[PDB]
Amino acid sequence: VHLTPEEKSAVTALWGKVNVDEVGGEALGRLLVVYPWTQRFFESFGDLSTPDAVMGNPKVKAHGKKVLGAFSDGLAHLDNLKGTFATLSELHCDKLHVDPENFRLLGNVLVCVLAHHFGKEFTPPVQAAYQKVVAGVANALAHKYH
Amino acid sequence: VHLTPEEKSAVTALWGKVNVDEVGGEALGRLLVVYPWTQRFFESFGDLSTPDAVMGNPKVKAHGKKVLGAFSDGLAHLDNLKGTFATLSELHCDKLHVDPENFRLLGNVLVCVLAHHFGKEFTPPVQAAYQKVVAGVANALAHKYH
Amino acid sequence: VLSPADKTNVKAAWGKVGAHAGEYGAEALERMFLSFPTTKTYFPHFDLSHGSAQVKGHGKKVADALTNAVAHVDDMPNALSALSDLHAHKLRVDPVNFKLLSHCLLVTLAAHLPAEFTPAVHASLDKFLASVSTVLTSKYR
Amino acid sequence: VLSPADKTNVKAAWGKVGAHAGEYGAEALERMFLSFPTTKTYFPHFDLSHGSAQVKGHGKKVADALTNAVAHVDDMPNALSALSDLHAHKLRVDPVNFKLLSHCLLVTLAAHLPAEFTPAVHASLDKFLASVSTVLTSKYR
Ligand code: HEM
Ligand code: HEM
Ligand code: HEM
Ligand code: HEM
Ligand SMILES: *Cc1ccc(OC)c(OCc2ccccn2)c1
Ligand SMILES: *Cc1ccc(OC)c(OCc2ccccn2)c1
Ligand SMILES: COc1ccc(C)cc1OCc1ccccn1
Ligand SMILES: COc1ccc(C)cc1OCc1ccccn1
Repeated sequence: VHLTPEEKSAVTALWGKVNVDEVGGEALGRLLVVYPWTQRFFESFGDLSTPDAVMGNPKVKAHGKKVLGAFSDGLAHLDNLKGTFATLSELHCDKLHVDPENFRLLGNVLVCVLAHHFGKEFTPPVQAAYQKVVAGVANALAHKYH
Repeated sequence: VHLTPEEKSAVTALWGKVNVDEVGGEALGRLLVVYPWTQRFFESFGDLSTPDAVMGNPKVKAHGKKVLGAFSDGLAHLDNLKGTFATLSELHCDKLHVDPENFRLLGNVLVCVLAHHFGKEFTPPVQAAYQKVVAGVANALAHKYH
Repeated sequence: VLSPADKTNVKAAWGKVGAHAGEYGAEALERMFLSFPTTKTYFPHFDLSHGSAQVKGHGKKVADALTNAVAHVDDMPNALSALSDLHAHKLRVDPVNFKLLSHCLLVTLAAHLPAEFTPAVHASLDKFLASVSTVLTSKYR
Repeated sequence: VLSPADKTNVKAAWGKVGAHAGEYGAEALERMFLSFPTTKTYFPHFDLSHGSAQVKGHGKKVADALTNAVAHVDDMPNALSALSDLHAHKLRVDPVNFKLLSHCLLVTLAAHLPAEFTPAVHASLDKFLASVSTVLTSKYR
């Protein structure tokens, strides 16, 4: 994605403050609660019967760290998302068969989590930068069709 | 862009029977009637106030012939839809900013129109083959968005 | 949201479909399974071969649920609560699949109604199916 | 379709906005304009600079419409008919733009109401904005 030098700096600055052990699980848990049909993909994670069970589910939190990890990787290779997410793209498109519209949903839930955690610090321009970032990641994961 | 040798044949055989002067205008007209917001991009076309106005609009009909021509183009270069639609992708994405979900709508509306013209001859396998073509064209047009 | 005219169009068109509704629901399912094979993952226990009696039988159920929706077009959430429970709370069908089935049903009507599948009817039916899809993908208990 | 709990959730969270209506509405629009520039084409004549008084004025109209929709959560088509006339009949706004503004509204609520913006409430608000968007993009008059 084409981030502005200013944007790139603001994005990296905020990300450095993200709790890598919790943010991904919070975003994934919210995806499952806000867009409930997504729970179908994670039925092997156990109890996802209510919002509290989803948010408190150990496997959701553990898996969320891996998802946050992939987002960090994307942040480090904004220049070539397509190639960075090639393996994940094949997984989600061929193995998982997740409709691409869902990738955009997780990216936007992640943005809501950043806003929730950083409050006023997640300014409109900072959000605009992150929106390019997550659209890039979503676009990179949907390339197996694209 | 799959298209088993047999699907490619099926698609080719059906297209040869497609009325070049009208099918494109029926597809665009039905898009304008079924998904009314699409009318926003065609204000210079004239009266689109009622389904009869829309379906009989001479500009819609004239313009649809070009739309159908582009689909013909894709069918004639099924293995390189991205190149075939590059110019149009830039026109629709960067200049008109048409949201890409609408390319999918038009493609499916075109399928409805083919089914409407061919009846029983538009069999589920013939349709499966055309769904690949229209998904391919829409993806090709949304490419600038990649 | 359907207008008063959409409602008249839906009742009139479904009326024209008449006794063929079951057949059309079965063909819409067949078309969907062939065109978008990932939808088949929702029916692992079904015989899904062309002409399968199980698909013909399930198409009649889908058609009867739609006939019911047409008859309660003013309050579909109430009328389809059991089906919403099934698709949204139990099966968790991704809404994209409802778009696929709605499209296959419109393709089926188009192939069968060359004299009655007018642009206005097509428009009203498309919204009606978007309306049913919203109810079946929402948890509102 | 909203569950009883969704309505409860929505009225409780939005009731917290109160006199912040204008400010939050403006912030949501600014976030949208900046994050998804294609949406500015619907306001070609507006002064959209940061802090614009035009956007601040428009943002209060939008939030108060949401306030009115929350009050009439069980009867939205009737309550928002004038807004539907505007967005679906006159402006012809593409439904995708409603998802963008809805997302910017949720981002704005999350940045300001951390305690209130729980997963459950976030879910109810998202569905509510989707309900609102369906009414404003439908022609039912
Ligand atoms: C757009 C951002 C996304 C990113 C960055 C992401 C990242 C990942 C990663 C890192 C893995 C682990 C890969 C591995 O272990 O080899 C994974 C697995 C998985 N993802 Fe995603 N994902 C995305 C979106 C989604 C969405 C939207 C869905 C479903 C609605 C989904 C469903 C899955 C499933 C079910 C697995 C396998 C989990 C398991 O059972 O182990 N992902 N994803
Ligand atoms: C997926 C199928 C689509 C194809 C193949 C297609 C094809 C075309 C073609 C060939 C042109 C003529 C270009 C020229 O003469 O320079 C064009 C123009 C245009 N298309 Fe499309 N188009 C598609 C979808 C859409 C959709 C979904 C919309 C908007 C809802 C749209 C809106 C327009 C507009 C506004 C123009 C310019 C019209 C004018 O001259 O005023 N197109 N399209
Ligand atoms: C207009 C949309 C739809 C309508 C009206 C509808 C209607 C029905 C009805 C009447 C049933 C049977 C309930 C019973 O047994 O009494 C059913 C079951 C079911 N539907 Fe749907 N459905 C719709 C869309 C879909 C979609 C798009 C999917 C997924 C691709 C789906 C998956 C299922 C499954 C998996 C069952 C249970 C089948 C079984 O194992 O017996 N449905 N549906
Ligand atoms: C939750 C969804 C929305 C709400 C509740 C909402 C509500 C409103 C209201 C109350 C008006 C003000 C009319 C007045 O001055 O009295 C308005 C006008 C307008 N809205 Fe929306 N709106 C929504 C979404 C959108 C979206 C997504 C767009 C476009 C991206 C849009 C474009 C417009 C424009 C163009 C006007 C007219 C502005 C002008 O020329 O003065 N609206 N909206
Ligand atoms: C009445 C109605 C119900 C559900 C919709 O979307 C889920 C809806 O959107 C507007 C629309 C849908 C399909 C065709 C044309 N408009 C309307
Ligand atoms: C109640 C309701 C109204 C409108 C919808 O879509 C236009 C709708 O879809 C289901 C949903 C939307 C958003 C989040 C979770 N579910 C439901
Ligand atoms: C699950 O969602 C849907 C299912 C069937 C239909 C016909 C529309 C749906 O959503 C409305 C829609 C989808 C695409 C474009 C315009 N409107
Ligand atoms: C105009 O449509 C919408 C407007 C606002 C919102 C919050 C959702 C909408 O659509 C529902 C939706 C969109 C994407 C994925 C799941 N559900």
